[PDB]
Formats: sequence, C-alpha cells, structure tokens
Amino acid sequence: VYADSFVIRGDEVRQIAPGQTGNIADYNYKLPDDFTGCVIAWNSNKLDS
Amino acid sequence: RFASVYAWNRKRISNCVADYSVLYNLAPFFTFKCYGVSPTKLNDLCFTN
Repeated sequence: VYADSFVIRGDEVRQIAPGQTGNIADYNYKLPDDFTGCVIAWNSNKLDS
Repeated sequence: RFASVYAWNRKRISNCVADYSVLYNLAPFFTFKCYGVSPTKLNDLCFTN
C-alpha cells in the first residue's frame, strides 16, 4: 500500500485523472493510465493560508 | 454582453490555427464533458469548420 499525499491549488483538482496532461502534472508528477487505486481530495484553505 | 437562450449567438471560425494550449489556464474550461472527441487529443484532428 502506497499513499502519496501533497497539496495543489484548487483550480485543477480533477486533472489528476490518469493519462492526462496538465501544467501541474506533466512537469511535476504524472500518473500511468493502467493505475488502480483511489483518489482523495478536499479543501484546506484555513489550515494553511 | 452575451446572448439569450432563444436568441443564442452563432459564429463560424475559419482560416486560422487551432491552438488550445493557451486555452488551458485562461478560459479555464470547468467542464470536461467532451464525448464526441477526447479533449486531450483535440490538437491532432483537423476540422473543415
């Protein structure tokens, strides 16, 4: 089991779908299309800002 | 000013270069609802109009 956690600005939360390009993903971390697993995402404006 | 539902405005675009790379961030395109053509590979097809 591998949990990979980070924080991204809320404009492209739905871009992290596998096999998709995007400036926050194609130059930081990309995901293979044959990936199996789950995605969890939520807003954290008040804990960080 | 935009148009009404019964009087929507219709514009044909021709004789230019389909470049949606700058259309990614600017005009952020909140909907990924493209089903006839996959929007990730939009730049690889040529449209007569």
